[PDB]
Amino acid sequence: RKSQLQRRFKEFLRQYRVFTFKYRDELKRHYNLGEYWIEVEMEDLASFDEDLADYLYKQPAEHLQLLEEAAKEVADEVTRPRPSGEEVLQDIQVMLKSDASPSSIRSLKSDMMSHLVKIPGIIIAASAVRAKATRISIQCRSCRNTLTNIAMRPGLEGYALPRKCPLDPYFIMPDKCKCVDFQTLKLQELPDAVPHGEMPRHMQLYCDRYLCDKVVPGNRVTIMGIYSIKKFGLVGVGIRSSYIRVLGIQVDTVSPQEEEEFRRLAALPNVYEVISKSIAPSIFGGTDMKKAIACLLFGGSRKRLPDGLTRRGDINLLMLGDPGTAKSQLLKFVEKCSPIGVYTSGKGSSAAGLTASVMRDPSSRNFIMEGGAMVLADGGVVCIDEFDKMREDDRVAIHEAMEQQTISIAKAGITTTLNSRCSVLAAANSVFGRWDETKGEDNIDFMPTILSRFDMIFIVKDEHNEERDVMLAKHVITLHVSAEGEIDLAKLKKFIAYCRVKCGPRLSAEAAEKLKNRYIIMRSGARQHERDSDRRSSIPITVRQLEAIVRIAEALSKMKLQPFATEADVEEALRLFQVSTLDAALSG
Amino acid sequence: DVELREAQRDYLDFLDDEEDQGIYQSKVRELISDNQYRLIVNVNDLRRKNEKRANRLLNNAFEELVAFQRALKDFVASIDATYAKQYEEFYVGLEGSFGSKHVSPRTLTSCFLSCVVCVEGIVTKCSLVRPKVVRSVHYCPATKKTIERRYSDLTSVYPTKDEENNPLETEYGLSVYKDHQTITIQEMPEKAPAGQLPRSVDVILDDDLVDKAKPGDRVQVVGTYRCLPGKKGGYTSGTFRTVLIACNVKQMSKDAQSAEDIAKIKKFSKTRSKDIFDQLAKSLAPSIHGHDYVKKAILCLLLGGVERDLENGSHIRGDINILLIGDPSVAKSQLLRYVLCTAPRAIPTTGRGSSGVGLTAAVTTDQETGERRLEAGAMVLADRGVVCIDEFDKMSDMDRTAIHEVMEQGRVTIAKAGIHARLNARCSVLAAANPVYGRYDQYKTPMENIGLQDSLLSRFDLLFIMLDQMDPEQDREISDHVLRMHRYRAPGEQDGDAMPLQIYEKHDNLLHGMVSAAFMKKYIHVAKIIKPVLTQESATYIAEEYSRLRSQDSMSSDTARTSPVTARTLETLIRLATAHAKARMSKTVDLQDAEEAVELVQYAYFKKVL
DNA sequence: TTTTTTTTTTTTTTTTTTTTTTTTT
DNA sequence: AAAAAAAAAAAAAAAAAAAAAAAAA
Ligand SMILES: Nc1ncnc2c1ncn2[C@@H]1O[C@H](COP(=O)(O)OP(=O)(O)O)[C@@H](O)[C@H]1O
Ligand SMILES: Nc1ncnc2c1ncn2[C@@H]1O[C@H](COP(=O)(O)OP(=O)(O)O)[C@@H](O)[C@H]1O
Ligand SMILES: [Mg+2]
Ligand SMILES: [Mg+2]
Ligand SMILES: [Zn+2]
Repeated sequence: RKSQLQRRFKEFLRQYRVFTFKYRDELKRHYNLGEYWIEVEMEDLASFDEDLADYLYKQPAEHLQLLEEAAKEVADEVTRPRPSGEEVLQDIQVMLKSDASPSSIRSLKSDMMSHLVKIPGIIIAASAVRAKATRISIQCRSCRNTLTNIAMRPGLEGYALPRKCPLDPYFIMPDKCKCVDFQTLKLQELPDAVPHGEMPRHMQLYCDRYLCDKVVPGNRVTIMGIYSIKKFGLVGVGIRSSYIRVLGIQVDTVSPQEEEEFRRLAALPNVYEVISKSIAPSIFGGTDMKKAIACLLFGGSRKRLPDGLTRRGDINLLMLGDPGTAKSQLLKFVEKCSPIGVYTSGKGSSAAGLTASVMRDPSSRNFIMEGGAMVLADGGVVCIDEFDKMREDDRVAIHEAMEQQTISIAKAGITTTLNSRCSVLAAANSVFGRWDETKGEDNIDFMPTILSRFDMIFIVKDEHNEERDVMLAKHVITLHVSAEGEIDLAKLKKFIAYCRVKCGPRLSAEAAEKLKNRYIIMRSGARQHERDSDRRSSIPITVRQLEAIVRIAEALSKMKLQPFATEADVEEALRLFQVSTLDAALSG
Repeated sequence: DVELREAQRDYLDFLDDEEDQGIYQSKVRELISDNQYRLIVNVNDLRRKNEKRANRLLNNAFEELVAFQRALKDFVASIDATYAKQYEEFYVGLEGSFGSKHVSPRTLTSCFLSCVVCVEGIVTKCSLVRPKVVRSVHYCPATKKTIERRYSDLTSVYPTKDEENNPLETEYGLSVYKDHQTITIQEMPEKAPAGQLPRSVDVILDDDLVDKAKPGDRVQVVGTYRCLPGKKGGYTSGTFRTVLIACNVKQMSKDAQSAEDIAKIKKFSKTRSKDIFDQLAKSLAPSIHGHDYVKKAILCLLLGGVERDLENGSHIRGDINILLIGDPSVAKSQLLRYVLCTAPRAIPTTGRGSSGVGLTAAVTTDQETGERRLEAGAMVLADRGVVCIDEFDKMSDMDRTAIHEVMEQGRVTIAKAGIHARLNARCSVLAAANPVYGRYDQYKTPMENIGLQDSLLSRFDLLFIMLDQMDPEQDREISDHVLRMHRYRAPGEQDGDAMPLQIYEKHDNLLHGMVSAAFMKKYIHVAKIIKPVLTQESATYIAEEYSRLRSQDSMSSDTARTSPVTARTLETLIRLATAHAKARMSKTVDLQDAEEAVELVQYAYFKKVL
């Protein structure tokens, strides 16, 4: 009898071991945390009692109800003692997952209706969380009696009110009916699985209490659900639109041990060196550029003064060079390694603008914010290749954003200031294509204002060398043949995230003094050089460059988790800024 | 009902605030004295006095609010039955710290139904205000009988025939209606995840709240979240439509608006009646160094002059428009950011981020009624406020010429064939600019260093050139200020961690080597109300100064005008003088204000050409 | 009284025109 | 500075999916 099946589910939940009882303790912790849901591994259920799993696969509709009831009873048995005001037991949604490979959407024929089905896809739209009634109460209009606790079926299955206590005298009381979360999603077939000449198929997913908003459109998802049709008061004849009842969702693509690992990694005397050589090992040369990119990755510290003004702590880097150097490769690595990162071109990307835009839906009249690379990359890195080929609107937008960290947009509907706290890493080629010294300082068309934004500007050249060419060709061939001190991508990314979230340093008095004196000397030298050349170098030095040097020192000290930036790191930051002053001054 | 009686008794005991600090007794005296019938109660007080009552109110909003309102009506009757008899019901609004209920439209899940929620969001829809009847009165000419029928809040039959089929003529005047509106609120785009579409929620506003919030404003709505029913029908889908029955709507612009503070302001004004303006201006933007004249001028923008409305309805603007042309990295954008952070109703914008109909207001079709509707643009929203336009130069010239009227007469005239209007835009424009060629060529006249035509430069009353002179002493000072700022850490709250994604302030050595921002805000707000009157000697002084300013002799050799001197300049003087008077609570523009504004204008309107 | 066909309404999308904007001589 | 081509706005038309009410027997 169904009671026997529920009893067996209770035994499986209470006594499945692995020693430790996984599901009993999971119920304890979730109910104590208030989650009131669990994730049941299908294979464990099958192993403990294979008949239960087979029943689930053949008749999910009521067997999952039995499992949920059993889980509710077990949770009561494990967490019954509660303080007054919450002792009432809470139903438990039971999500189920399995390692079984998903079945292509094309195999969802009629026969699989009402069976548990696992399919892959890409969610292209998700509806807002809403209210569906699990328990409703109906009151007669004439006799004003009540029929409380009318069980409501899950899924897209409405309900018909009773006709006889007049006739059809009942109305629903909103204030007495219990409802839960609710959401509808559109799942498209993964483009890889779509046959060559063929449209992509679709399906409609229906979420539930805790499955709502577990995914957002664009996620690559694996869905385990109940293939079901709508049940709404009953040339195509007898066709009922079909949908999936979502039960398990898996979205495809820090432990204390790792925290201590990061702590010891930072404590290394040469942590800077190992990080420097651990970003683009495949790319040969450019040690200074790699050090600068590490500094950019770690970033400085954002400061908000008591007056409320904000000093950005994110470094902005620019790289002008011949089209031969591996700089787009460098940007690709940076976007692949930064915790939050996005690669894009000067003119945005493919159907993904650079800066955010705001438009009002003429029908729904909402304020839709189409996010560009900048807003999407908030708190991370935006790698802009071909940074010299922006569009005027985008040029102004980035002009504002790189300094203030905010994009201010005011449309016919509203004014607003989206927060884009992104570190910009820009790549570019000379105006002519190849850097020619004869027209030095004329190889850059950037207006002086923009060049002020970038903390550092690197200049790359390939004008002449034979030994370097031989070494480069042999190194590339060696890399293609093969295909220690290197922090792997995942470990490095997690270390970067931990350092950024945890440690924010500040300068020390002596460091500030040294940087002050050095900056004064740099300003004097730049002014004298500009006077001697009788022209303004299109690569100025401003107090913004002082902020850049301070930020680089802060990043160097943040690598080590040291709260204060010492004199040595300020000297190293000064050297890094000197490797760009080599373009500020030696260029002319 | 024992439970309801207990709830009402507890609420009435709370409202009976005489043994305690007498806060809510004073609030009831306030609501009765000023003739309003809705009370605002801080939930923190309920938590502090009775946690059980607060939890019950938050978790079961409807009946608890009914009991609270009935207790409120009883208490107001006790304090005064005459007023209490005037209003059928006394309503209640909530505010304070809502522990887990404080959410956004995105986070608003069905778990909060029948609870109290304090949501924050951007208003998207404000429907027309409709009178919803609550009590109808119908008069029968044949039977001379007047019949009253109540309409309970069931959020239906309207009688028309008497018992024996005598027509009933409704008595509109004697009928009782409550004004009612529905708005749609949305999660702030700032806090919404960058990827997915905005999530919104409905709100239903009864009387006292129908128009408390206007479209396109950031608001906080405290209310009850419940489910709406469908219409009568044999079949129903488990779906339910949920709304937020508001009990209070507040503008998040708390900056928009005690005896101790007023006394502080009075004493500060009277102490040194000579240099308060300079002391304030020096304290305007502490993080920034230098630019004393620019800070002074901005301090005049915050105060603003005085508007003149003649007998002929003529309008003379009393707001001050300022332009800051600067070489890169001279803190002009930082000053704009500070003005945004401090000045009330400070609308930001950028060169090409607000094109045409967005910067100014617009006109569209409702698309539902087929009726034309106005659209509050970026600047009409900034009425009686500041508009901070960064990257001013890069604007398309069409947008620039679309600002002259609002800049000068402060009203935007928009009319399409169906509709026409002259929206009020009394805003002061603070524009930032990068001079043509990026950097400022001192060996060129300021006229040709500015690509703007003569007329627009005339529009701006003050035009400040902020050069990036590198004088090694000045560079040393600026670096000292900046590095001291970058070293500053919050007092105690921070110890080496990172930022997550009184008349005089305490004198730190790392920020000083000034007046409080809050105190400055309060003093500026109170001073802004003052309306000084020009004095005869001041008028003569300003007239002579303007006469010389127009005269060629006022400019020596190799010094060029940063902007043409015309009639507007004269008004600027007055306005600036007026502003300087407001800083001292003068009530009379004496000679000191006039001469300070005069030197400010002289500094602004002439630049030495090398 | 009980069904049924219509009525609406409420969203959403689509197409034409006009207007506004951008690029070139 | 002015004209030519492109892009976007905006308004009107169509699909349509679903809930409610009036007329019919
Ligand atoms: N120093 C280097 N080390 C390794 N590979 C390099 C190096 N320089 C260039 N390459 C190779 O040359 C190719 C060109 O690099 P790329 O970044 O595409 O240039 P650009 O950024 O100008 O487009 C890349 O595929 C890269 O693998
Ligand atoms: N006189 C100054 N006093 C203090 N800080 C300054 C000064 N000049 C420049 N800065 C710093 O330089 C940065 C440049 O600010 P910003 O106004 O955004 O650039 P721009 O002036 O080119 O618009 C600011 O962060 C500011 O802290
Ligand atoms: Mg490239
Ligand atoms: Mg700026
Ligand atoms: Zn009945």
